[PDB]
This record gives sequence, C-alpha cells and structure tokens, in this order.
Amino acid sequence: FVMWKFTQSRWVVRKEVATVTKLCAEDVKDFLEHMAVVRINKGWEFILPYD
Amino acid sequence: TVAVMSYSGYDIEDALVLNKASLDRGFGRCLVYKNAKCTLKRYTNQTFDK
Amino acid sequence: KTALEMVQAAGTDRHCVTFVLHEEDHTLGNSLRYMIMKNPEVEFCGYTTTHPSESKINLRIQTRGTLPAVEPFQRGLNELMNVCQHVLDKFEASIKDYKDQKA
Amino acid sequence: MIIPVRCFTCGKIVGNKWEAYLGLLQAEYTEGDALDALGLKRYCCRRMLLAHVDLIEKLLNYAPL
Amino acid sequence: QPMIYICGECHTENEIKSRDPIRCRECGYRIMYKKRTKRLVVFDAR
Amino acid sequence: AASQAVEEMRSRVVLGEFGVRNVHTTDFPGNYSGYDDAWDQDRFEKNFRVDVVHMDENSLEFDMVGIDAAIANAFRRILLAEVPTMAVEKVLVYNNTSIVQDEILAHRLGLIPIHADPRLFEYRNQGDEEGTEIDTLQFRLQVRCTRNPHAAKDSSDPNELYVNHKVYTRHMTWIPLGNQADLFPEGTIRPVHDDILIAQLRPGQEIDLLMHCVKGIGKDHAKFSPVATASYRLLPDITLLEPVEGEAAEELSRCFSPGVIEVQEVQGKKVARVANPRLDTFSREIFRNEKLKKVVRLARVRDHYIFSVESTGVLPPDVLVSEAIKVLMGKCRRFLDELDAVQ
Ligand SMILES: [Zn+2]
Ligand SMILES: [Zn+2]
Repeated sequence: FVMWKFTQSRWVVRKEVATVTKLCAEDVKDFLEHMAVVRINKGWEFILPYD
Repeated sequence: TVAVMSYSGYDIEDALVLNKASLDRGFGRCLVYKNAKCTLKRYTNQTFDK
Repeated sequence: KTALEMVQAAGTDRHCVTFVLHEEDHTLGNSLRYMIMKNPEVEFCGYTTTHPSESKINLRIQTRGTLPAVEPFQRGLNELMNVCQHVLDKFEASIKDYKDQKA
Repeated sequence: MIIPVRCFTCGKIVGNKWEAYLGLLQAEYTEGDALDALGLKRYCCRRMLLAHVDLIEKLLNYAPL
Repeated sequence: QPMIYICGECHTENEIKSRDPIRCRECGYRIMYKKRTKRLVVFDAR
Repeated sequence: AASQAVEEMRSRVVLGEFGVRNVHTTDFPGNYSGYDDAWDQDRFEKNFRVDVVHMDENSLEFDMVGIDAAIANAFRRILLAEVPTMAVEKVLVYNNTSIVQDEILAHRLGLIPIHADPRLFEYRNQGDEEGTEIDTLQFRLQVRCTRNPHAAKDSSDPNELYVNHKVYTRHMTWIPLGNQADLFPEGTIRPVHDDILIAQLRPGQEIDLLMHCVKGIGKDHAKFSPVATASYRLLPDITLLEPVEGEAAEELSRCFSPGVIEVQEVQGKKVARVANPRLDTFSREIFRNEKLKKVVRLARVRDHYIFSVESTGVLPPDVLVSEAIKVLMGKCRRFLDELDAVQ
C-alpha cells in the first residue's frame, strides 16, 4: 500500500497511511524510512528523484 | 532545573538543597525491590517441611 | 500559645521585646517587618528563623524611648490589615470594571 | 515508565498533553513547534515532555495479560 | 478450602491442594503465582 | 546630581553588566534626610492602584503600582502555599492488577486536581480516617480492560485491539455523601482537565479504587497548590541617554525584544524609541555591542509589579487572589486576637 501511494503521488502522509493500514506508528515509520525521507512542510518524499 | 548558587548555607561542602514541592510532585521517586526466598525440601526420611 | 512575648533579660525591660510566633513562615514575618519599620518610634526591628525543621519565627523589636514595644506591634498589625483590606477592595473593583468593559 | 501528571519545577498539568504531543509527532509538526502549539512557554514543561521516555508499552508487552 | 493460583504463561485460574506437583493444564509451565489479596488496603498519596 | 542619584537609588533598580545595584528597599524614615518616608495611609491609598492587562480562563496578569516588594512576595508565597484546595489523600484499592505500582498510582491520583470549591468544605480533624460528609469527597474509579469483541484481523493498534486500555481521569465518578448530591449540582464535582492519563492497562488487568479527598494547604504538600505558576516581576523602563539613530536603531531593535524598541522615519532616517517596555525581558544582550553600552540604561521600577498567575483550573485566579488576601487578613486577625488575650 505504501509503494502504491508513492507511485500514485510523490508525497505520502504518514497519518493517512497509518489510519488506512491500521498499523502501528513504529511499523509505519519503518516502512516510510525504508524508501523515503522526511521533508518539512511536505511530509515524506521519495529518496531518489524521478528517473 | 538546577541553579548554581549558595542558599541558606546548607550546601557548604558538596551538598545540595532540594525543593520540597519538586520532591512532592514525584521528582527523585525511587523503588527498592527485595527478594525473600524460602525452600521446603524433602529429607532422606519420608517427611517434608510444611 | 501561638504568639508569646519575651523580655530582653530578667530585669523585664519593655524597650526591647521578642515575639515568638508559631506555625508561621517568612511571609508574615517580612510583611510585619516592612509594615512596622516605617514606625518612627522603632530603633531596631528584625525577624529570624530558629530552624527550618520547626515552623516558628522570632521577631525582635527595640524602641527608641520608653515605648512598651507592644503598641508598635499592634500598630503594625492594624496597618497590615488595613493595607490588605484596601488592596482587596481595589482588586475587586478592578476585576469588576474589567469584566464590565470586556462584556 | 509513564508521563508524570505534574511538572517537577512549576507543577503545570502535563500528563494530559502526552497523547496530544504523540499525535503532533505522528503529524508533520516538529518538536519545537509542537511544544509551542501545546502552550508550553517556559522551558520546564518543554523539557518534561521532550526528555520523557515511553516505557509503559514496553512493560505491558511483558505484562501477564 | 479452594486455593487458587495463576500460571506464568496461560494466566488461567488453577485450583490445587497441598503437596501436589506444581503444574498447569493445557501446558507444562512450572511457574505459579498467587493472586492478589481481597482485603482492603489503605494507601497514602504522599 | 546628588538629588538625581538619590531619586534613582530610591525609585529604580539598575542592572549592571556584572551585577545589579540598588536592590534593597530603603524608603523608610531615618534613611533619607530630604524625604519624609514615614508611613501614611492617605498617600498609600492615593498612590496605590491595580490594572488588569489580561484575564482569561486559568490565567491572569495585573500590574500593581504602589505596593512594596515585601507585600508582593507575601502575596506570592500565600498564593503558592497558603491557599487551601481539595486533593486526593486516601486511596483504598481492591484487587489492582495493573503493572503500575500501587504507591505510584496513589501518588499520581493525589497529583490530580479537583474542581471542588474549597470554601464549602473544612479541614479534617486529627485522625478520623472514616471522614465526615462536611470534610471529605469520594471518587470511585473502576476500569476493567478487555479485548474488543469486534476488531480487524491484524489490529496492530491497541486502540482497536483493546477497549478502555488507557485509564483517563474522566472515568472517575464522584459518589455523593449525605446531602452533597443536593448541595452540589451534577457536573460541578469532576476532574479539572478530564483528560489526564493515569495509567495504561492490558486485557485481564483491572483497576478498582476509591479516593477520599480532604481540604489542605499547599505548604503541607504540593498537590494542594492551586496556582501552577504565580509570580511577579518589576516593570522594566528602558531609557536612552542619547538619541540613537541609523543602523544603530536596527541594532537596538535586534538586541532588545522585538516588541519594545520600534524604529520610525521622522525625517527620512531610522530612529529607535521605546514602544512597550512590558514585552522586554532584560536579556542583557545590549552589553555585547561595545558602542551601544553607554547609550541605554536598563532599569526596573521598584513600586510597579506585574503579577502573572496561571492556575491549574480549580478556581479562577481573581478568586484565588481574593482568598489569599482573605487568608492573610485572617492570620492578622488571629494574631491581633492572641495579643489582645495576652494583654
Ligand atoms: Zn513545567
Ligand atoms: Zn498454564
């Protein structure tokens, strides 16, 4: 689901992902850190640019 | 929130002054857990501690 | 038993008196000290604490002439009570007019 | 173990804001702006909320249940 | 008198008498705790 | 001159680069020759005044002019310690299976404030643990955590996995005694914030307890303190020795608080001036600039104290100050009665 959200939009909301997947904050944080980084005032952005 | 100063002269040599209200609000609260073990072993004869 | 008097020595001299006050702290001590220091008939006025474990204070008053040093104490108490009443009335009126102008 | 209800220095009610601070963390708010929005002007409450470690869940993971 | 205990892993109320092998049903764990008392205990908030 | 120096020493409190000077109250008879500092109730009532600048729920700010540091500190300490309120004292537990220790739970419950009006209650006599309807309040807390019968397959979040897993203070139920149900209307006796997290449980655990609260002052224990932060500060009054203009104006604006120094273009050039010294906190950052040291003069007014009182929500700060003044007056009356009985 996280990868699908990233493919649909470059910006993913941790709160929305958590509310949808009903998962815990630590698991959501691990899933987001495995493939993205934190950006202020924008949420989570993909670590690599559009190739 | 420590304040480096002399107060009431109760901190002459390495001592420090604590706040009654801070200690009442839970600051420094400690818990000491001790264990008390007992054994009820069977001896050679067919008798046991009860 | 709350407030007790003590003379300076066995001679029972009223020029210097010591008032020992129980179940008190620095608040009333300093308040009465400030309220009685302005009395022109007081040579010396000083409050102290015996020990932080026990809740008691000791005030000492030495007058100028032949004042018993009890009339200045009563004067200071009455002046403190009057100041308290005045500040209470002023704060009540202030809060009232503030609510009035806010509403 | 658990967030204290009262602050050590002053004594402002801070235990009721722990879940709010956790929500602000889950959100995009940073520590500074989160503590500022929570209404903590003096630094004592900021320290109380920031230096606190959440071990109640770690202990409940071992609780009998 | 029915003496009750709690298992270390199953956490089920088991009743055993005196001089019995400490064990718990549907398992084999040998840790048995005693339930909390029912008497009234007074605590001070100081 | 000498007169100006004496006036400054007796009115203002100057803060130096290394230390503060003129910190002791000296306005007393005999200390000054050209000043009759004898006590005068008329002059005191004439010069004294109180002005509230901000008053909201559980927060008050008011400037008192004419009062002395002694009485200011007296009021502050009375508000901090000598104001009685209601707080949980006795905790009777019944099969508490929570992981939190019983003593820690009792301490946390005692630290919880109560919205009950303390003026309607009295102090409990020596002993009498049973408590009477006049001087006791009972709060029951019974929370049994269990698994949610309807939840998702994973339900990784405890909010969905379990119910009542966080015992908030809103679960407390006030149990009336005697005619207290008729005296106090429903909804008055309740926790202040109603959102304080007491503890966290798991399925199988249960917290059952009763809390007896009585009247007490903050001096005995900090749980009775109604005011969270009740303090006072002298009014700052920043004065410029010589007119500072140019980029020095912006330097002054950056050194002092953003809301005390304002720059204006009266003739096309920027000149700084003091707008509102209230917002200034005397960070003493102006001493860093070598040239701007001998151009300003920081000072505090000795007879002007801004009192700021932020309470916990038990009763409003105006009534808190009223009760503090009433307690001080009661102490004065008790001492007067004791002296009268002695003489
Ligand atoms: Zn604090
Ligand atoms: Zn078992």
